Amino acid sequence: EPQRLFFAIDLPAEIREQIIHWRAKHFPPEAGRPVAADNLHLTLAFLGEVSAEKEKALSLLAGRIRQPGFTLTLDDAGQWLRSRVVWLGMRQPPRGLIQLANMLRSQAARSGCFQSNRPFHPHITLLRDASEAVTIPPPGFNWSYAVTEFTLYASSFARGRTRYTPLKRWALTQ
Ligand SMILES: Nc1ncnc2c1ncn2[C@@H]1O[C@H](CO)[C@@H](OP(=O)(O)O)[C@H]1O
Repeated sequence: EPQRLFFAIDLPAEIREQIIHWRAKHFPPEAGRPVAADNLHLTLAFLGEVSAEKEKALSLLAGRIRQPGFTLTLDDAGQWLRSRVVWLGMRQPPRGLIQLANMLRSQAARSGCFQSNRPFHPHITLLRDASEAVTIPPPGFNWSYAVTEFTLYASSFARGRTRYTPLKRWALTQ
């Protein structure tokens, strides 16, 4: 059956907990719709609706990826008014993050995946449906962790929440 899929990098439990606390402190409920703590992630490549045959092809392509791990330090926060999101990010993302995304984006495009032809802006979405031009505080201190793997996720909606289901993970070769 066709599953809406995407590749993502996840955050350690402690940092996610620090983020939702920082968010609740600086952003009122009317600033946007809050992303659940377990849904905090950094999307590497969106694939759109993809079937089992093509999912299997894309997984194989992901398995041939050979790339060392890298460190993410979240020193940047902002707001995209047109896309209507409040985001967390990195001013100077490591080349590894850029390399990994580009490797995965070019693999989906050569498999026949829906294309946006938009630049890759590594970010972690905190608020959705943000309309008003609120004010963005700097992120918390020392939101920095080592990236050890990336995951292929399935997107679904179950009883009033958005749910991401992990399917497969690939480690980065250190
Ligand atoms: N049709 C589409 N085209 C481009 N990007 C899309 C999309 N549908 C969803 N997205 C985006 O891919 C991520 C899915 O976890 C989300 O990004 P973020 O979670 O905000 O980083 C969607 O906004």
